[PDB]
Parts: sequence; C-alpha cells; structure tokens
Amino acid sequence: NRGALIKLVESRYVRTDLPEFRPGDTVRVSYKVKEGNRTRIQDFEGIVIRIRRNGFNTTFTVRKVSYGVGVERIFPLHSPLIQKIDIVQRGRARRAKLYFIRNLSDREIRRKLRADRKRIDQDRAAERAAKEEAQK
Amino acid sequence: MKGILGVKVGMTRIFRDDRAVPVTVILAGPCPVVQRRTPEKDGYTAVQLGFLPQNPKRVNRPLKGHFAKAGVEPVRILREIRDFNPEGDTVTVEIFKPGERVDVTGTSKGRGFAGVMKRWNFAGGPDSHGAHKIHRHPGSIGNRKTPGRVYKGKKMAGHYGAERVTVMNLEVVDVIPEENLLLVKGAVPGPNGGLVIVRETKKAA
Amino acid sequence: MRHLKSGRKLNRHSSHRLALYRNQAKSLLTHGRITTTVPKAKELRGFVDHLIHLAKRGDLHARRLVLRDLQDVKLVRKLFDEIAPRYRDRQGGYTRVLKLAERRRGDGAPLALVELVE
Amino acid sequence: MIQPQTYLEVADNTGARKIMCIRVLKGSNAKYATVGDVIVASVKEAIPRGAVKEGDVVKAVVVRTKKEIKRPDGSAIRFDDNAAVIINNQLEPRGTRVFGPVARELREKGFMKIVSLAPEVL
Amino acid sequence: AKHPVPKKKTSKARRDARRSHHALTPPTLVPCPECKAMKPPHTVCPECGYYAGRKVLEV
RNA sequence: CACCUCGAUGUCGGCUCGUCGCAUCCUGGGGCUGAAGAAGGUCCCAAGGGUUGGGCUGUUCGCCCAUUAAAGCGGCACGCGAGCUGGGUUCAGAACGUCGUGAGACAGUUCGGUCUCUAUCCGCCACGGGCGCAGGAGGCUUGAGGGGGGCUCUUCCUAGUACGAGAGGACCGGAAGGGACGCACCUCUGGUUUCCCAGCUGUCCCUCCAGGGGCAUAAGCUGGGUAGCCAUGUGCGGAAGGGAUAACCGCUGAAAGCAUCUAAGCGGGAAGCCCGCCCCAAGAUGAGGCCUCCCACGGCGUCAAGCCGGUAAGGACCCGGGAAGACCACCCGGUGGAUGGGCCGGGGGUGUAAGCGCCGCGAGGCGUUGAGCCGACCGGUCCCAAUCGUCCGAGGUCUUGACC
RNA sequence: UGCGAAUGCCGGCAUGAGUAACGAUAAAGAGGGUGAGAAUCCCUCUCGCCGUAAGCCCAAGGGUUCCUACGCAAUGGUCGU
RNA sequence: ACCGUGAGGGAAAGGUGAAAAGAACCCCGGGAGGGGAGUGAAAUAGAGCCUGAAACCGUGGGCUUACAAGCAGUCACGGCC
Ligand SMILES: [Mg+2]
Ligand SMILES: [Mg+2]
Ligand SMILES: [Mg+2]
Ligand SMILES: [Mg+2]
Ligand SMILES: [Mg+2]
Ligand SMILES: [Mg+2]
Ligand SMILES: [Mg+2]
Ligand SMILES: [Mg+2]
Ligand SMILES: [Mg+2]
Ligand SMILES: [Mg+2]
Ligand SMILES: [Mg+2]
Ligand SMILES: [Mg+2]
Ligand SMILES: [Mg+2]
Ligand SMILES: [Mg+2]
Ligand SMILES: [Mg+2]
Ligand SMILES: [Mg+2]
Ligand SMILES: [Mg+2]
Ligand SMILES: [Mg+2]
Ligand SMILES: [Mg+2]
Ligand SMILES: [Mg+2]
Ligand SMILES: [Mg+2]
Ligand SMILES: [Mg+2]
Ligand SMILES: [Mg+2]
Ligand SMILES: [Mg+2]
Ligand SMILES: [Mg+2]
Ligand SMILES: [Mg+2]
Ligand SMILES: [Mg+2]
Ligand SMILES: [Mg+2]
Ligand SMILES: [Mg+2]
Ligand SMILES: [Mg+2]
Ligand SMILES: [Mg+2]
Ligand SMILES: [Mg+2]
Ligand SMILES: [Mg+2]
Ligand SMILES: [Mg+2]
Ligand SMILES: [Mg+2]
Ligand SMILES: [Mg+2]
Ligand SMILES: [Mg+2]
Ligand SMILES: [Mg+2]
Ligand SMILES: [Mg+2]
Ligand SMILES: [Mg+2]
Ligand SMILES: [Mg+2]
Ligand SMILES: [Mg+2]
Ligand SMILES: [Mg+2]
Ligand SMILES: [Mg+2]
Ligand SMILES: [Mg+2]
Ligand SMILES: [Mg+2]
Ligand SMILES: [Mg+2]
Ligand SMILES: [Mg+2]
Ligand SMILES: [Mg+2]
Ligand SMILES: [Mg+2]
Ligand SMILES: [Mg+2]
Ligand SMILES: [Mg+2]
Ligand SMILES: [Mg+2]
Ligand SMILES: [Mg+2]
Ligand SMILES: [Mg+2]
Ligand SMILES: [Mg+2]
Ligand SMILES: [Mg+2]
Ligand SMILES: [Mg+2]
Ligand SMILES: [Mg+2]
Ligand SMILES: [Mg+2]
Ligand SMILES: [Mg+2]
Ligand SMILES: [Mg+2]
Ligand SMILES: [Mg+2]
Ligand SMILES: [Mg+2]
Ligand SMILES: [Mg+2]
Ligand SMILES: [Mg+2]
Ligand SMILES: [Mg+2]
Ligand SMILES: [Mg+2]
Ligand SMILES: [Mg+2]
Ligand SMILES: [Mg+2]
Ligand SMILES: [Mg+2]
Ligand SMILES: [Mg+2]
Ligand SMILES: [Mg+2]
Ligand SMILES: [Mg+2]
Ligand SMILES: [Mg+2]
Ligand SMILES: [Mg+2]
Ligand SMILES: [Mg+2]
Ligand SMILES: [Mg+2]
Ligand SMILES: [Mg+2]
Ligand SMILES: [Mg+2]
Ligand SMILES: [Mg+2]
Ligand SMILES: [Mg+2]
Ligand SMILES: [Mg+2]
Ligand SMILES: [Mg+2]
Ligand SMILES: [Mg+2]
Ligand SMILES: [Mg+2]
Ligand SMILES: [Mg+2]
Ligand SMILES: [Mg+2]
Ligand SMILES: [Mg+2]
Ligand SMILES: [Mg+2]
Ligand SMILES: [Mg+2]
Ligand SMILES: [Mg+2]
Ligand SMILES: [Mg+2]
Ligand SMILES: [Mg+2]
Ligand SMILES: [Mg+2]
Ligand SMILES: [Mg+2]
Repeated sequence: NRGALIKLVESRYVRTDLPEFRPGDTVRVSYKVKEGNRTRIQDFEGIVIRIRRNGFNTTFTVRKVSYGVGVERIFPLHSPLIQKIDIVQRGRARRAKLYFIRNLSDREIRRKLRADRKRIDQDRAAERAAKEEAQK
Repeated sequence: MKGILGVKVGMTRIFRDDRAVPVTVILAGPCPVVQRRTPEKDGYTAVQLGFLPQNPKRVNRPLKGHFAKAGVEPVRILREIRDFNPEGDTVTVEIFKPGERVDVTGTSKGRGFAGVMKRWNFAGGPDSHGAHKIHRHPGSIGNRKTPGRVYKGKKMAGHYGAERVTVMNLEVVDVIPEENLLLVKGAVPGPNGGLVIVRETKKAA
Repeated sequence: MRHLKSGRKLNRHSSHRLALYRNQAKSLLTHGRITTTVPKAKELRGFVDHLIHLAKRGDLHARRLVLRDLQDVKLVRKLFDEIAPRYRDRQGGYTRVLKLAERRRGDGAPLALVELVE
Repeated sequence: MIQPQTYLEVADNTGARKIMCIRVLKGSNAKYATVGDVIVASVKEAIPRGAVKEGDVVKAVVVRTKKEIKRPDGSAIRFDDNAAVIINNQLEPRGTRVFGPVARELREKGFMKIVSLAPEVL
Repeated sequence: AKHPVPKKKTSKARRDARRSHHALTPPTLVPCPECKAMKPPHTVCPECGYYAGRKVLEV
C-alpha cells in the first residue's frame, strides 16, 4: 500500500524556496541556460497564464511579448534550474487559466487584469512586518 | 542472471544533472526464495521467488514449509528468474546498482475487444466522399478464387491488451533500499499496482 | 474501455439520470423504504447518504444545497427536523439495500429494497 | 510543427514576407519540421524589389513555432507564430538582420549567425 | 452488402449440436435461516426475511 | 482459338488490406573495369527489410515540382464492389461536330443520371464449454513446435592522411545525432473529460425578495477541467554474439613430371540461412516435468473397467468487486473481512459560496473568504452491504522387470 | 391406369434461430389500489414532451368505434385485471 | 368470404355413435386442461371426435461416438445387445 505515499516519498526535489503567486499576476523567473558550454542565468518575465497543480511537478506557464512576438515559457515549479522567482506585480485574475489574453494582448488586458490590491497591500505589510521583526 | 519481483507503483520525473528523466518507480520488496531448480531434479536452473507476504492463512494445504522460509507465505510467488542462483535466501533491490540496464516483464492494460485500427493501426475508411459505414473498417481481407481463403495470420479485431509484454534495456535511475523502491525510466507495462518481474538486460549478460 | 470510471449510466441520458436520482430521493425520504431494481438501488445510496449528511449539518447553506435536488420545502423539514437527527451519532451508512428473491415478472428484473437505516 | 502547405512568417529582411513550406528536408520521409530544421519553401508574399521575389523556391530554417518546443531540462517554450529565415545552400542567412526572438535550439543545430543576429534568444 | 443466405438446410444433427449449450441451470437455493422454506441466498425471504434490519413483513 | 460459366463468373480507376515472385530500385557481399582517390560502368550472389510528399488528368501510365538510400518490375479472376467508392465505361434526358431524306447513329465529344440492414458452411480474428491426458488435487514450470521482428541516412574522429599536378578525396576502425516503422507507457507536453466548478441569455416555476430548479441536444450557451482513454507527448526495439553457407577469395593437391581453390580434404566469405531476442505454446492423444497436498473405508459386481452412498485434499455454486471483460473467462475480496458504497483525511478542479456588515441613488463594489462546491485519483474507518448456507469431489486396471 | 424432378400444382411440416426485429432517442420514478396472476389497469405524488399543437371547432370519409355492466380465447408486436 | 375504383376475379371448408347414452359428482386449476367416476361393444370413437399414412417434433430403451477427414454407402473381420 501507500501507493501515492511512496511516489510522494520520491521527492527530495520539492522546494520551499520560491514565492506564492497565482494566474493573472506578473512574475520574473531566473533560469539556468547553457549557451555553448558556458552558463548564464537568463531572466524571463511576463504574466503567469496558468498553473497545473500536481504537487511535485506542478508547472506554470509565463507569457510575454518579445520584440513584437508573444512568447510562452512553461516551467516546472520545482525545477532545480530555477534560481529565484520575483513577483514583479500582483493582478486580479477572476478565473483559473487565462488563455483569453492571447487574442487581446493589448491595452484591453491591463483593463481586464487590474492589479490586486488585497495581495499587494499584504505584501508590503508582510515585508514591513518581517523587516521590523527580524532585527529587534 | 539476476531478477526480482515487484509491483508498478506510479511514475514521476527525477531531475538528474539538469535533465528531466521521467521515471517509473516499481517497488520490489524482499523476495523470499521458496524453491530452487537444478539440472538434477528439474533439468534446468532457476529460483522460485514469492512476493507480497499477505494472507494469514488462505494458503490452505498444499504449501511449502519445505523451504520454510515461506514463513509468512506470499500472495504471488511468480517464480522463474531462469538461470539465477543467488546469494543465500531473500533477494533484495540491493541486486541492482544505478546505471544498470534492465528488461521488465509486466501485463499490458487490457483493451478488450479492439478494432483493427488500434489493434493493428489500420488506416480505416475515409470519413467522407463516398463513405458508407466503413470508416472504422478493415477493407479487403483476401484475393479472389486463389487462394480462395484467408491467410493464417490475418490481422483482425479481437481481444487486445492484458498480455505479457517485456520492454527491454531500461536504465536503473536509482534504487532506494530503505523502502525497497527502484527507479527506471519509462515504458514499463500495465496498471499501477500490477505485478512486474525485473531482470538484468539481454544487451550483454 | 472505460477503466476506473465511477458511476452508472443506466440506459438514460444525463438529465434523465439526474431526475431519476432526485425522484428516487424524494420518494425514499418520504416513505422511508422503497423497492427498485437492484442497480438503481445500489446507485441511490450515495445520492441520499449525501443528501442526509447535509441535513446533519443543519446550516441554511446546507439546506439550500439539499433543496437543489429534493426541491420540496416540506420534505426538507422532514429531512432536517425528523430524519437527520436519528443519524447524528452515525458517521456514514445511513441507508440499507437488501435484495428481494422475487424476479419482476414480465421484464424478469432482479429487485431490491432500499430503506433508511435503523 | 511545420509541414508542406504550412505558411511561415519570414523573420529576416530579405524581402520575403510569407513563405509556404513545400518540403521539409530531414529524411527520406520526415513528417514535420521544427525549430532548427531546414525546409524548402515557395515565396508567397514578398515586398517590392527584395533580394527575393514572389514565387522563388528557396531554403529556410525554422526559428519559431506555434507548437511548443520541449527541452530536456523539463521545460518548454512556444511562440505566437511560425517563422523562418531564408538561407542559401551553404546554409547561412540570405539577409543581414533577423527580427524577433529565436529559439535557442538553433545554436545546438549549428546556426550561429542567426542566433547572433537575433534580438533575443530564449 | 448483398444478402448472405444459408447455403444448405442444416441437419437435425447440426442444430441439435448447436444447442448442446442451451440447457438450464437449476436456481441455487439454500434453506431459510428462520422459516422452513427454501430461498436463493443473499435475499430476504418471501417469508420473514432477516433479523437486525426490518424485513418486508410476512410477519 | 471458342473449352467451363449467358435458369448472371459485376467491367476500368481509386481506396483499404495485403501476400507472393525475382528477371534486384535501395541497403549487404562479391568479380571484371578502358577501377589513381572519390564517383561510375558492367556482370555475379542476395527477396531480410525498405521502397516519400505534391501539380495535371477519371485515368492505369506518363509528364512535372520538391526530396530521397532508393522513388524496383511483376503475380494473386489486369488480387481485393456479400469490403468501400463510383470520377471513367456502360441504359433511359439533353447538346455539339459528323453520318443519314428520315427514324436514328458514332472505342467522337459534353452536362445529368437508384452500388441490396440480418453470414448457413469453409476460411480468418478473438473467447469459452466439454471430454481426454487411467488415483485425485493446489502450485510451478520444460519447450517440440509456431509467430513476431529483421530498414536506413547524416555528421564527426581516424585524416584533409593514403591516392592525386591539382582540384578533390577512401578503405578500415570508432563516436554522436536523425527519418520512418514497432511495442509499451501517461511523469512532462497536448487532447478529451454528458454534469467536476464557474459565468451568461430567454422563459416557466418553488415562495414575494434573496437564493435556486427545469428547458432551450441526445451538455441551452460559454470559460475551464481530475482520473481514465490518448499522440503531437515519453521510454525501449532493429542488435551484439554463435554456427553453417552464397557468389567470391584462398590453402594444400593430384588426375596431367608442369599447372590448377577441387576431383580427396581445409580456411575465409553476405542486411540473407540456423541459433540468439520477444510472444504463444503439453489436444506435443508423442497429452512432458518439479514442489506440495488428500488418502488406499462401508456394501453389493464373489471377476476383465467398475458401482452407490457419504467422504478427504480440494473445488464449485451464491455474493462484494476489478485499469479483467460482449456473455463466458481471468483476477481480488466475502465479517477470523477493508471488496464495493457512505463518512473522514489528502490530491485535484473550479476560483473567494450563502448569510451578514459596510460603500453607492443604482448596476454593482469591498470584507468575511483561497471561500464555498467538489466524479473517478492516494489513503483511513466496519457506519451500509459481502449474513446464514448449499452442492460436487479419490479411495487408485493389468501384464512385466528391478528393491526391505 | 403406375411420378422424383417440370424455378410444376394444392397442402403440410422443416432450415435459417431462440437469430433479426418488437415501428420515431418526448423519459421516466415511487407509493397506494385491484386481482388467481401487475413494469404494462386505477388513484396520488414527482419527472419529461407538445402548445400556429402533439390543444379545440367544422367539412369529407368511416359506420357503433360512443356510454355502461360483465369478460380475456383470440386481436394488441411484450404483459394485461 | 376475400381481392379489385370498376368491369371483374374468386377460395377453402364433408364423416363421434347403432343410440347422445355429448360424460352427474369429486379432485388439481382463475379458466383452459386434465385425473378419477360414469356411458359405451369400443372413449388413442370425447366433440381440435371413422380410418389415421409421411415429412416433422418428442420421451424411453439398445448398440455406438470426443487423434480423425467425409456422395456417407458397400465387402470383411471382430466387439457389445
Ligand atoms: Mg499511501
Ligand atoms: Mg479493459
Ligand atoms: Mg496498436
Ligand atoms: Mg481518418
Ligand atoms: Mg457516415
Ligand atoms: Mg468479391
Ligand atoms: Mg485453394
Ligand atoms: Mg468500469
Ligand atoms: Mg436497452
Ligand atoms: Mg437537457
Ligand atoms: Mg549549420
Ligand atoms: Mg448500404
Ligand atoms: Mg457484415
Ligand atoms: Mg464454348
Ligand atoms: Mg468446334
Ligand atoms: Mg455469361
Ligand atoms: Mg447458378
Ligand atoms: Mg449469383
Ligand atoms: Mg538473382
Ligand atoms: Mg556494393
Ligand atoms: Mg573507387
Ligand atoms: Mg562493382
Ligand atoms: Mg528483399
Ligand atoms: Mg490547387
Ligand atoms: Mg484532379
Ligand atoms: Mg497518358
Ligand atoms: Mg510520386
Ligand atoms: Mg503487389
Ligand atoms: Mg488480362
Ligand atoms: Mg481486377
Ligand atoms: Mg458495390
Ligand atoms: Mg462474392
Ligand atoms: Mg457517372
Ligand atoms: Mg433497359
Ligand atoms: Mg442532313
Ligand atoms: Mg455516343
Ligand atoms: Mg458505343
Ligand atoms: Mg445535378
Ligand atoms: Mg453521382
Ligand atoms: Mg463449405
Ligand atoms: Mg478448452
Ligand atoms: Mg522453439
Ligand atoms: Mg523462428
Ligand atoms: Mg581531415
Ligand atoms: Mg495524470
Ligand atoms: Mg495529461
Ligand atoms: Mg484528464
Ligand atoms: Mg405556488
Ligand atoms: Mg429572483
Ligand atoms: Mg418544464
Ligand atoms: Mg432559469
Ligand atoms: Mg417544453
Ligand atoms: Mg429535450
Ligand atoms: Mg482544455
Ligand atoms: Mg567453403
Ligand atoms: Mg597450389
Ligand atoms: Mg603439382
Ligand atoms: Mg571439395
Ligand atoms: Mg565459416
Ligand atoms: Mg541489420
Ligand atoms: Mg510462456
Ligand atoms: Mg497435460
Ligand atoms: Mg502434466
Ligand atoms: Mg463484472
Ligand atoms: Mg474466492
Ligand atoms: Mg470501503
Ligand atoms: Mg487546489
Ligand atoms: Mg467576495
Ligand atoms: Mg445603502
Ligand atoms: Mg476533498
Ligand atoms: Mg480497522
Ligand atoms: Mg428453427
Ligand atoms: Mg447467426
Ligand atoms: Mg446477434
Ligand atoms: Mg436484437
Ligand atoms: Mg414502440
Ligand atoms: Mg421504440
Ligand atoms: Mg404559444
Ligand atoms: Mg359522415
Ligand atoms: Mg376501415
Ligand atoms: Mg363492434
Ligand atoms: Mg370506449
Ligand atoms: Mg370493466
Ligand atoms: Mg386477451
Ligand atoms: Mg398478447
Ligand atoms: Mg370491395
Ligand atoms: Mg363398461
Ligand atoms: Mg380417458
Ligand atoms: Mg386406435
Ligand atoms: Mg375408433
Ligand atoms: Mg362407422
Ligand atoms: Mg381419430
Ligand atoms: Mg433418444
Ligand atoms: Mg496425431
Ligand atoms: Mg478415440
Ligand atoms: Mg468435420
């Protein structure tokens, strides 16, 4: 027995070091790349378009426009190749997956996605709190 | 030719060396050898194995406390590892080290009565133009007066799946003696929870 | 193949399969014991065990939820005030299903019994 | 995944705008071209006086695909269009200056001029 | 499709051998826990079915 | 030619599905070359596997585009219409050219024009029932014999070496990537997910409001979507190796003092053959073997086999079920029990319920609240149901040879 | 005046076979009643379908099908009270 | 009768017994049917009634058949009844 508990044992690859976010709010993920036997940390930053929750190997995809072409990247949420991920802004999604933005991509999405104050306000307030409460 | 019984647990991915490595973890528990075969009494060479210790006694009367290590007699004994003559009793997953290649026998998910096209990846009929109720159908099966019959291997629809299947040369990614786990990449046959037997490869041996 | 798939279609499309389970619930809760065919029965259990359990919750929300399927206000009172309490210390299994030895004559159907437990 | 009949955006300045795949050059029978694959194309829409004319049969390499590219590191990328760069038979760009992102798979397939000329490589 | 038709009237031998599986099985019955009569198992008896739960009353 | 078929053997082409032949298109092995190398030419061996996608035409064929290792040729009623098509041909309508005074007519053209749910036998794919396998049982397995499979390219190192004035450019040996095909799998990617959540319109309704139900498809529409089934997704396969051979290359060697691979011998030598791999497999009536069980009752048959009744090991039946499945089978349970259902925990999906408070004239907005709802996935728990039972099942044929 | 054949004629009975099918995919569930017997009849409740109709009225045509009592052999594509 | 708008077409279908003596009454059964009883020279003359053939269906018995393959017979030997 413990069919899932065994496969759930299987991960020493879970990682707690990355931030909370949901679809709709924009983030920036730094990712190890090769680029000809050298090594670089490339950043990729756009709206997170969706999140697939499987526990370990959940994955989340990020969309942005780059030099006049939309791009989506799909990252494994536990990937050993993610150095860090910063949330660069929060936004109010209204539904789980937003693919609908692909056929907007214009000003109409900054109207559809207006920033989520509740989670913004609780970020600052969480950052003031942890800042004040570490030192003294 | 080392081998051990197990059950397919489930799949996941492992991130080894900045690569994904999808893996199928099969649990191969301790395996209490209950018989040996000899060119003397038998005419070939193997071990009976035995697995999944359960039943209190459903075992009833024919049994072996003859080798007596059948203490806590196991549900499935599935046996031959063929030419395998191990160290002592009780083969473990210690048997395999990572980077070892292995073949895996198992029982393919049963599809029951399955069309040609999914049995045999036939083409089927067009979905339009003439059409008329042959979209999923096999076509001609033969010629005319000669031979005036149907070849003895002729691919047709019937029960497909739920059969013996051995996918070969799989890489052992990891082995976890602690919980008796083992990690191979990919193809291994059949449902989670089904029995699999796991042998050294035939690429070299 | 339709492997590890839960729940029966019983020779009727979805909306009729709903109406079936609802109309069996209203009837069972009403008479306390009912005779259907064995498979329609085995499949009624879950439908009402949940309907009952939500009455054990008692909250207005939980009522309104039961009111979606059972739809009749008076029955819901009888569910909430009369029936629900009897199970308060019963965790699960608020229904019994017992097979009858008589085959329905003229379609041949196996019959069973469905009653609220006690 | 590109196949014959597929239209492609032209990601360089040669003067082609749209090309349409006519063959994918991989094997005898390869079914689809992807990022880093060379195809043969007919030039469908082209800007006046270009290096390249409408109707020319040419070779292109595929720098972008609407169908996601999967990487070993477990991740994927996908772009908003399918795009190609028109190339000569020695297989280097016919243009100066490519436009928009290119897939990093190109480097690995040996196209170092185009990845270089590319504004962003993802 | 054209009209497949049987080519030969089948022998009495042959239909009767077709039917070699057609024979019935008697219903499987067990003696009633309380009452005298026979009942197919796992079924509430046509007379006084069970104990703990409330049987259909022939009582 | 006119032999079976005119009380009917459906006719081109396509499609589907192939199977065979080899006079071999490619790949493998070879000899000769007017074979420097690379690349060809020609002929020999070889049928294992492979043998592309388009434009045009009803086309076969052919021509052409773009590729390729190659874009083989034949046969199987010009394979295959109780498998499909119906563009062509090949009824009836209509027109053109042409022929005919005409009615009409044309391997001349044009547009149109009914392709028949139900498989008895053989054959083929699957799956069971019976009996047999001379004592009966529960396991486990040998493999006679079958089947599957069998392709190939680029690049790189060797080495810009050998060879060549140069340009070009090997053998052999090694490495890494592909294509297409196969088997499996669902972690990822990507689909479906008929009621898992949400939103929306019209109407009717419960109960006026709030909230909600029906219907708008066999989901009203829309946005998503677990398991499962899936390919676009992933893993793995072709081998290695062993043997015998083909053409061929040789050794030794006469007949024939020489010579000769051959007449006696022997060694090399193919993607082919036999093994090797994978799958089936003792109805292999030639019914195999191993482990373990139960036992050698009672009567009649005083006897060649038996018979009847309980029995024994064991099975069935019935029931709860199952990534097993058309039914049957197979597998797991059956209270000394976690088998299904319910409940609970988790996963997962939807995306912050209802109620209430506050802001706004209002539509609405905020908070409570990642809320509420929540199939299947991983578990837990005897609350509901797998209760109680019933039936069947050996007591072992003889001859013959070796043991206390 | 003699039958084995005439795709003979008339009748009977087989085979195919317990096979196809049981005639619109608007749809059913339960409780009670009746009766020798009930999925199929009666009554309640719930669910679904029609609503420029699948409701109502008239003309053709049909000719007792009308209402009621008693009744189930057959007719009813099953059953039938 | 039926079929055809019509002219018109156009069938099947005989037999208890000498005599109804046409089976009271009891039993099973809702009836149908049957078992007894009774009638009769006779009731497999019982009204679906003289005789009652054959194909066809069935029950019981004997011989036989699950490693044989065929126009089904025939010739021979052997077994069992
Ligand atoms: Mg667990
Ligand atoms: Mg299945
Ligand atoms: Mg297949
Ligand atoms: Mg298709
Ligand atoms: Mg169709
Ligand atoms: Mg034919
Ligand atoms: Mg033949
Ligand atoms: Mg199922
Ligand atoms: Mg049905
Ligand atoms: Mg509906
Ligand atoms: Mg290059
Ligand atoms: Mg048809
Ligand atoms: Mg058919
Ligand atoms: Mg002739
Ligand atoms: Mg003549
Ligand atoms: Mg003819
Ligand atoms: Mg004929
Ligand atoms: Mg004919
Ligand atoms: Mg040849
Ligand atoms: Mg060659
Ligand atoms: Mg050369
Ligand atoms: Mg040559
Ligand atoms: Mg060949
Ligand atoms: Mg065109
Ligand atoms: Mg055409
Ligand atoms: Mg031509
Ligand atoms: Mg071609
Ligand atoms: Mg051919
Ligand atoms: Mg010909
Ligand atoms: Mg032909
Ligand atoms: Mg046809
Ligand atoms: Mg035919
Ligand atoms: Mg035509
Ligand atoms: Mg005619
Ligand atoms: Mg004229
Ligand atoms: Mg003509
Ligand atoms: Mg003509
Ligand atoms: Mg027309
Ligand atoms: Mg037509
Ligand atoms: Mg035949
Ligand atoms: Mg059998
Ligand atoms: Mg063999
Ligand atoms: Mg073989
Ligand atoms: Mg070099
Ligand atoms: Mg999954
Ligand atoms: Mg998926
Ligand atoms: Mg899913
Ligand atoms: Mg009201
Ligand atoms: Mg309202
Ligand atoms: Mg309504
Ligand atoms: Mg509404
Ligand atoms: Mg309506
Ligand atoms: Mg509807
Ligand atoms: Mg989707
Ligand atoms: Mg030789
Ligand atoms: Mg010599
Ligand atoms: Mg000599
Ligand atoms: Mg010789
Ligand atoms: Mg040799
Ligand atoms: Mg090979
Ligand atoms: Mg086997
Ligand atoms: Mg055997
Ligand atoms: Mg045996
Ligand atoms: Mg089942
Ligand atoms: Mg069992
Ligand atoms: Mg349970
Ligand atoms: Mg969640
Ligand atoms: Mg809110
Ligand atoms: Mg106010
Ligand atoms: Mg939950
Ligand atoms: Mg417990
Ligand atoms: Mg019949
Ligand atoms: Mg049939
Ligand atoms: Mg059928
Ligand atoms: Mg049917
Ligand atoms: Mg009907
Ligand atoms: Mg109907
Ligand atoms: Mg209206
Ligand atoms: Mg009138
Ligand atoms: Mg009339
Ligand atoms: Mg009348
Ligand atoms: Mg009336
Ligand atoms: Mg009446
Ligand atoms: Mg009647
Ligand atoms: Mg009737
Ligand atoms: Mg008349
Ligand atoms: Mg008398
Ligand atoms: Mg009598
Ligand atoms: Mg007589
Ligand atoms: Mg008489
Ligand atoms: Mg007389
Ligand atoms: Mg008579
Ligand atoms: Mg008989
Ligand atoms: Mg034999
Ligand atoms: Mg025999
Ligand atoms: Mg035969």
